Amino acid sequence: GSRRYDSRTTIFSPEGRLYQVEYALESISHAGTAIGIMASDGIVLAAERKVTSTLLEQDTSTEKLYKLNDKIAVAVAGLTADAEILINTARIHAQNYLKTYNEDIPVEILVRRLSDIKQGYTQHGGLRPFGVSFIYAGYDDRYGYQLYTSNPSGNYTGWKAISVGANTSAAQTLLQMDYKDDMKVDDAIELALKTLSKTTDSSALTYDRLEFATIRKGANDGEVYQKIFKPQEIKDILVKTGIT
Amino acid sequence: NNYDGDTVTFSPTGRLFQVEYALEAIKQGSVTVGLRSNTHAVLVALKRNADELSSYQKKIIKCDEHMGLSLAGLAPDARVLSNYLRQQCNYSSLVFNRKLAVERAGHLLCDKAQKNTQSYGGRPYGVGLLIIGYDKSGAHLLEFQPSGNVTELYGTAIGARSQGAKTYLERTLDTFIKIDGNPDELIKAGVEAISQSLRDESLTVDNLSIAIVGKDTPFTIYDGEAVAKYI
Amino acid sequence: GYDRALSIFSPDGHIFQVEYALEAVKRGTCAVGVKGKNCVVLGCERRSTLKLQDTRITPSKVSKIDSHVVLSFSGLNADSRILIEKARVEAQSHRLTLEDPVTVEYLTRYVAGVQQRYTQSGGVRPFGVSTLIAGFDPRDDEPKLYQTEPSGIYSSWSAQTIGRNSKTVREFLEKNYDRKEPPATVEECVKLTVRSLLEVVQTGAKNIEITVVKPDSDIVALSSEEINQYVTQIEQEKQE
Amino acid sequence: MDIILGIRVQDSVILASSKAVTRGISVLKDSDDKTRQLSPHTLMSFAGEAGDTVQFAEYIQANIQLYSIREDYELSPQAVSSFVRQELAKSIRSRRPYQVNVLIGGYDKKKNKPELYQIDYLGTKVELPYGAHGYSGFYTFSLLDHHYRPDMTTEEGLDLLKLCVQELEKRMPMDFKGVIVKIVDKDGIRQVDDF
Amino acid sequence: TGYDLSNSVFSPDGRNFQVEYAVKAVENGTTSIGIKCNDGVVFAVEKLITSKLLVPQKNVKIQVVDRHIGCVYSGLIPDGRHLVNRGREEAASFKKLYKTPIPIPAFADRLGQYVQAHTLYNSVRPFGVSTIFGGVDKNGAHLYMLEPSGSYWGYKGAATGKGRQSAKAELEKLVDHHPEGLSAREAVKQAAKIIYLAHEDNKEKDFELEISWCSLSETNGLHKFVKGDLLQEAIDFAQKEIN
Amino acid sequence: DRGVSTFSPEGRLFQVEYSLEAIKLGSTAIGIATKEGVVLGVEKRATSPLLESDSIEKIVEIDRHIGCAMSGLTADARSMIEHARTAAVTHNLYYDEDINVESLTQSVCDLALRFGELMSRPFGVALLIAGHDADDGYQLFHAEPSGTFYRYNAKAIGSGSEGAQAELLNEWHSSLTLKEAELLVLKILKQVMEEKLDENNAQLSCITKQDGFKIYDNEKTAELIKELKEKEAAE
Amino acid sequence: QFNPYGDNGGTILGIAGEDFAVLAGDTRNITDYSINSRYEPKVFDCGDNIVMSANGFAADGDALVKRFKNSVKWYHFDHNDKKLSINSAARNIQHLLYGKRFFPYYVHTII
Amino acid sequence: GYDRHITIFSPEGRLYQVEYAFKATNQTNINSLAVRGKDCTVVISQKKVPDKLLDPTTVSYIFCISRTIGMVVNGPIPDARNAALRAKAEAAEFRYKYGYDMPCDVLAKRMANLSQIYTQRAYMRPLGVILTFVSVDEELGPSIYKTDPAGYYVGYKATATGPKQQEITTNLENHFKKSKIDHINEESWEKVVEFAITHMIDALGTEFSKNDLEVGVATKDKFFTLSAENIEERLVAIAEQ
Amino acid sequence: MTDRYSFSLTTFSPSGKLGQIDYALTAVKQGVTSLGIKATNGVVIATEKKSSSPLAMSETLSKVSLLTPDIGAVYSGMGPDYRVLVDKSRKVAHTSYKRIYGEYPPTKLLVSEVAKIMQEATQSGGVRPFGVSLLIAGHDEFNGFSLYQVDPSGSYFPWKATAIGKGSVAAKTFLEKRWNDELELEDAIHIALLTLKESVEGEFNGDTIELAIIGDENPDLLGYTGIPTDKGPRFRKLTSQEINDRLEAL
Ligand SMILES: [Cl-]
Repeated sequence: GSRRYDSRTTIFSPEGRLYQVEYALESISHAGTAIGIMASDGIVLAAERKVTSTLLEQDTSTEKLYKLNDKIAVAVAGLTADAEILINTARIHAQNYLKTYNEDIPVEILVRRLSDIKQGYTQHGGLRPFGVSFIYAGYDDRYGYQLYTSNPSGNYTGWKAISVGANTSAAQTLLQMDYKDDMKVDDAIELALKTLSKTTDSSALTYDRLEFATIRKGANDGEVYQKIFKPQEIKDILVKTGIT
Repeated sequence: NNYDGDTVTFSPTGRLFQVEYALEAIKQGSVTVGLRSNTHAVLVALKRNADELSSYQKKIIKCDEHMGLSLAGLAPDARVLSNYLRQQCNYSSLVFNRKLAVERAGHLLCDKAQKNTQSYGGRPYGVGLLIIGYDKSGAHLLEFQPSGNVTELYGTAIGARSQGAKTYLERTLDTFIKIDGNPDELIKAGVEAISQSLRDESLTVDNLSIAIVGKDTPFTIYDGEAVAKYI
Repeated sequence: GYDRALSIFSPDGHIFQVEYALEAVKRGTCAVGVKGKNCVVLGCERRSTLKLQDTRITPSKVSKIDSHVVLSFSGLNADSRILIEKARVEAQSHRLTLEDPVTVEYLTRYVAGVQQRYTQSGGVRPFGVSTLIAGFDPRDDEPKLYQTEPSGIYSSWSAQTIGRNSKTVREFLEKNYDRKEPPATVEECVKLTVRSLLEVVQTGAKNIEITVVKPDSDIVALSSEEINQYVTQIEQEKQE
Repeated sequence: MDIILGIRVQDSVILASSKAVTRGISVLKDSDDKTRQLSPHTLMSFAGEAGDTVQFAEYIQANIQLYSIREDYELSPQAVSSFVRQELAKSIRSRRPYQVNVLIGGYDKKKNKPELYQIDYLGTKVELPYGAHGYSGFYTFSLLDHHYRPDMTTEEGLDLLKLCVQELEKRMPMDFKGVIVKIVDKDGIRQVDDF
Repeated sequence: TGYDLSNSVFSPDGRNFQVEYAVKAVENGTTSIGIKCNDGVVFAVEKLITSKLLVPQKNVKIQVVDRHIGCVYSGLIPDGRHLVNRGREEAASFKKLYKTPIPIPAFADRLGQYVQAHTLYNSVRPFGVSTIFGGVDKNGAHLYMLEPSGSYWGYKGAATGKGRQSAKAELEKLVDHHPEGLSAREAVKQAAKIIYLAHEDNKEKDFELEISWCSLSETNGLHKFVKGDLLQEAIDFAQKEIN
Repeated sequence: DRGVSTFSPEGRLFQVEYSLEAIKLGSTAIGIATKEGVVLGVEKRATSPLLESDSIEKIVEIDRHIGCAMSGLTADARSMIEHARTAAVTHNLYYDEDINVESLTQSVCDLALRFGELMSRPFGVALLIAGHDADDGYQLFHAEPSGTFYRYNAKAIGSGSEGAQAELLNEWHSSLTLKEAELLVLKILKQVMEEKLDENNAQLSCITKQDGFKIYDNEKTAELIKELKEKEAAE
Repeated sequence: QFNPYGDNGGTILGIAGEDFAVLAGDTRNITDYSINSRYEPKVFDCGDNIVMSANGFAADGDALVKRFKNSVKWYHFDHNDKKLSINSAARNIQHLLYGKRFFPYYVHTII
Repeated sequence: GYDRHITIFSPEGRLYQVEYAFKATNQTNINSLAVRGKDCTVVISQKKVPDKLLDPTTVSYIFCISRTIGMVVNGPIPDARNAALRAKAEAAEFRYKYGYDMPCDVLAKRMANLSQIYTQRAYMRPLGVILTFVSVDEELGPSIYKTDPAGYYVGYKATATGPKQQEITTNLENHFKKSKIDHINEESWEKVVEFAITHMIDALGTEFSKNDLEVGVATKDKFFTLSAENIEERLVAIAEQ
Repeated sequence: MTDRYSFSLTTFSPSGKLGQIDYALTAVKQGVTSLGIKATNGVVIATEKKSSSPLAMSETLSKVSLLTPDIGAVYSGMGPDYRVLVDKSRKVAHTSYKRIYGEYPPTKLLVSEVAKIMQEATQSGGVRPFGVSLLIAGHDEFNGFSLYQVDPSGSYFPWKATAIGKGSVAAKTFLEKRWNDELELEDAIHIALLTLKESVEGEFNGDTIELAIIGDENPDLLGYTGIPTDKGPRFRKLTSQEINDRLEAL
């Protein structure tokens, strides 16, 4: 029968590792780097677009940074198509919670459920896992500003600063060096851009190969604002820190 | 070789190896004999134990008042198939007030076994059956093979060393077919038949199993001290 | 539906997928359970290749199943969430129908049954998780500590450890734990637990978690400084 | 079932619920507690169809307790009330709807404010300073419209509640065998034993 | 390679080797034939007498579908019974909806599509039988032969099994010597002769002859077995020709 | 790979044969049937001294008149016991009587071959089912993952089975008392066990018509162990 | 509207002695004011020394007897030809009847 | 190399099972041809009956799908009949659902879509057949549309299929280069059939008796096949010129 | 029987590649060249009509397809796969948008739905990925004109101009030299014809080239009058004659 052609995507190696999860992580390590940095007064999300062409429409484009609700965003590393499947599920899940309890969903609860979906694809169903790692940036009134990451295994962890995708080893060492707890958003913006600039596989970091976003309480009084940066705004912030 | 992974695969010479391997399980089973006259049909079965502390595996099963079988091979598979026969005999009685013809019983077993030889995931049944019965056309004896092949016979035997009894019955054909209106003599002929398949062991009181059905006799099984008469 | 029998017997009579799930447990961070005269203590290793962690929000290693029972584990973290969720749901379901919280034995028996089911169901792999389940039965002061594993077998332990280098810490506990006289107090029990982890861990800084469960739903997690005092005290007695 | 009342004052929510369980021409019990604690600072009283009431109450209780254990956190009274409303709003278009009316009294620890929600079996939710289900409201609402002030103490609320029970004991046709009174505030839930 | 390990897989030739392997199982089976005649069809088959213990006349191999169609087959006997069971279901549903008994060409395609369906997936095995069948309908007599692939055609005469080539040669002589047509009673006699002649390819065990027929005049358009005097007469005709 | 329900060329089911190897790795369980009762005994075999041995549960009640001992992958036995208990209680509900021991065993054995591509694999545990009914008296059955069950006068299963069975062949007779059977299980368990037999690493049980199925205390077994050692020294 | 029930009349009677028991019933079968049969037996030997009658709506009565007779047959098949005691028969018949609690057999039953 | 057993991509982006299904197309060793007139569409195919025991009237690869649509198949008969039954059912359902007769090109697209599914879904093999659909469509006029195991389909001025298809194709190309038009400029279908047989004779280089050919003709409101004597009448007309 | 293939046929290899997706992209590389260029007041999509036989009528085979009145699509790779995707794409524009909001979806969202369908063929049981890359051009009120590429993986990217298939590498370089942000629609059509001539070998005329635009509303192509707000489709397929007119002033 069809047994002959079954890859057995949800089995253990003799060493107790999940083949497909390991190979999905190997895939993600070639995707453009994405960095998240959590400050005391906000969060920065920075991501490098995968080798751009000059005829790509840059302003009407979205590849790395997606909005889940008004208080939560994600940076993506891996297959974009796989990520959008999961993003739409996450968007719906947030609305289900809001409909049920009349309160915006706590960040961890959303992260756990999305991570639980990934876990399922590694234990049952015989399907390939999602080749995606997320950086979650969000705010709620319990824990305030929060950064999380999840990967194809469905395992998630919380961070002060973290990178996913390419050159995470080098990126993490640089973040570990210059990060401190009393840091402000504008300092974190600078650290994020400086780290990408040193870890990039490109010749020089320019506005057209970046996506940028902040989550501040820099609205007017006790409320949170999501700012997905426009091309010209990335061009300005790159000049303001003296990278170009 | 490369064509015995499942029942759904033919070999290059047109063989079904899984069905043949199922047939092999019958050959390892303990010998059982079947024979009939015009008035009665008799099953004789050699029972097998695990050791001297164990019981002797029962070989004969009743299906209705007028029908029953003996088994050789995987016993759980015989339980599944006998249960199916019990239901089919029963359906015929409840719906049509009709005793199931021994021939139809054979056709039904054939078709049930066949379906397990043409689909992925399943396996063939690993047991052979000898069905005896008395219906509106007199006494009958059938031989079931898990390939699906069912055959009506005057007498036969299946299991290990069944060839000895099968040869004997082939010689005795003209004698035992005319043992009409005499149960004890038809059994004696069956007990002598199964004796041609014995090696180093002889028929004892908790070793021998005999069943009979006929004109004025419901399907009944004899074990223990009730078979001492025939040793 | 995906049907494949993934857990099957091999010629020598082993189920390799279950045995490989045990290897995932062996890779996981060390977890230890020690029960005293009036308490149970659950200790857990946390690897230190991860700096820049946020410990406020990162999932804790010991989870409350109900107000009176806790569950720690070794192995795949994602797998453990599924077992914890099911256990928490069964806890509330038991309270609803029996009008009494679960016993620790019952909660363990349920979790072990779930694990076993995933070893002979089509289309699923076994859980890469072994658990330590500790607590006190309703209106009872006798300490309870149970262990489960991927195969589905479970049993009660005076003290037990699971995870990487668990054979080293089990060795320690086997000569340092007296059945005739279990740690008489909370302090004694926490110390023996911290000592056993220090055989394997590295630094007694933000690498060790300790959770103490006492009778009648009395569960509290120790902070860094509180644990660090045990680490400091043990090292000074060692230099002798 | 029958009489359930609620009053929200300055610092607490007070729920009063009748003690009688009547079937046919017999009062089977006179000490029935028509309430369930959903969380440490949230209490729900209920009235309606026999069987349905307790079954629904305990089902909600199980779900909120499950949430508490999962998140190691207590849901706000507003959040709990919305969850309960949705369950009843689902129920009303089921094959057999829950015929249960509830009041939810809670103290929001994040806001430091008492909150009282009235929800009927259709899933009709309103936040109120005072509430009642069934025929009780036909006497108590007008009474409370007159005597209630928003800045009252817990003691003033209990006296205001005594005035309601007295009116019901005078003008209601059925003997409801008094009420069990419970207070919800910053320190949780407690029962008044002498009412 | 490995193209022959799974059903429904095309080889680089464009062949389904599993079906060709099922054909080998058919070639291993006993001989069965079909002769089309003036106003009907005749079917005959070789029954190998394995032992003295086989009850004569009591292991019937030819099968009736509805009341007007006969079916015989060579190869795996259980597979043939499965095909006839389906045929009976198909014929019953046709008569249910359309009232009239199923026409032979209509019935032929029902079996054809069903056998063809067992070459479409790797989760089923092809049929290990070639089936000769036919009968009488409103448009007269029809004879068909269906193979494991699902392929079928109409036939003047048909043969399959271990002695198919011997039987085919003998069938071709009848077609050449009788251009106007063969009578039903003659075709019964000829069927006996051809089975006896085809038995030379299976001559270790001696055999038992079984014949059936449908004829507009002789059997009133219904399927009947040939028994007693008409059978013995046909056996004697065959015995005289081999000597 | 290959189908789960595949036959070998010798006419045996691969998975069933492989599960029989798993049972050989299991701890020893012995049963002896007398006219005064049936005795069931097992080796506990704790993997570590810190493990509390009384939590090891390898002898189990099915009903008041039926008990059960296990050997092999013991986690697999839970659903078998659950089924057995439900079958026993259900029969009492439907027929207001005790269910025959043989009928119980047949019901458990019906689960066995319900695997394939139903559960994904056969059970990796063998069961000794002991009980009493009015028709056939005291009975002992050996239930395998093949779906087959034999009645036994005495039977051993597990790692020390073939050596223990040969010993049971010599010792068993049709006039054994219950006390004689108890000692005989202890004697044969002590022979095949790795560690030295005591009340903490071995467990006894019996089923009698009068008192039903009982698991013995560690105190009661300890005295039978002492009575056994004294009798072997006495000649 | 179609009414699935009817009334076939008749009456039955059971008495028990020290070492015997009788089950009697008239042989008349009716609908409305007409006689269907003067001799239609409704007391049956079900095997194992159990006699049974299900009186009321004859279609339901026959169906029940038919199902119980069949229950006796399968009791033998499943429990080594063991005799079905009268108390066990009674309990079995309860489950036959209650199984159709929401579409009842319209009969009084005596064994 | 299990990528050659089921319909998944090979490293070079190919589907071998689809390619091998194309080779099954020529297993019958029969050539077919289709042309268009002013008022009609003619399709012809070789008829080879090797066995003397066969009933020649039952040997056919041309099918009447509906009253207006005809279909000739190149490939084994089991798959051919499978395709024919489905096409008949599809055409019947279309008429019931949408109130008008299914056009030839729409049926072609539908059957091509079904074929495409077998190239993408693993459990279903492709049918080893090429289907040529013919009609006189009420909107588009004379129509020839052809389907293959890849799920490809297109309309044709004329077409040919089989082992010696290329010879017939170029023969037709060279005629339409000469005539400068999209069809056979002829009034009657009889002479369009004669054209079809004539150009098949020239391309294949063989002579045909009445039993070596099979002819289907589509006119307004009906498609029909010709008898042996209808073809014989047509063969005589060619010979006498 | 029944689909026993409930498992993924596309899986990760040790190196992290998804084999079947890579191999699908290889099939797209073999496919005939197609391109798209975005102007200030419109979008053009073009491709070569590779005829299988000169007896075949290449008008009956449409490579450029209308999806909505304001959205069109062209492809490179496997034709049959494209055909069924167009069927599914047309339907999903109705079921998941028009039947809900009473208007046609914006380009980016229809593209998003097609991408989803292609992603699922990469993960679901018993299927291979689609062997095509799509170029989708369209207009909507709030986003204006846009051009998208969709790959076998399900990924999509917005483009000012691009090419896919056989000679895409050279064609992209050609478009980089010629494209500016002030191009008028007629200038973009001119550049599209120039770029395509490089990759086409045989005949280069209106019968071998297929070309459509997304531009001004066409009231004459609406089929009815009387509703002021309905002004006609922005999608228009250029005729064989209209192409030849522009090939003289080339
Ligand atoms: Cl379609």
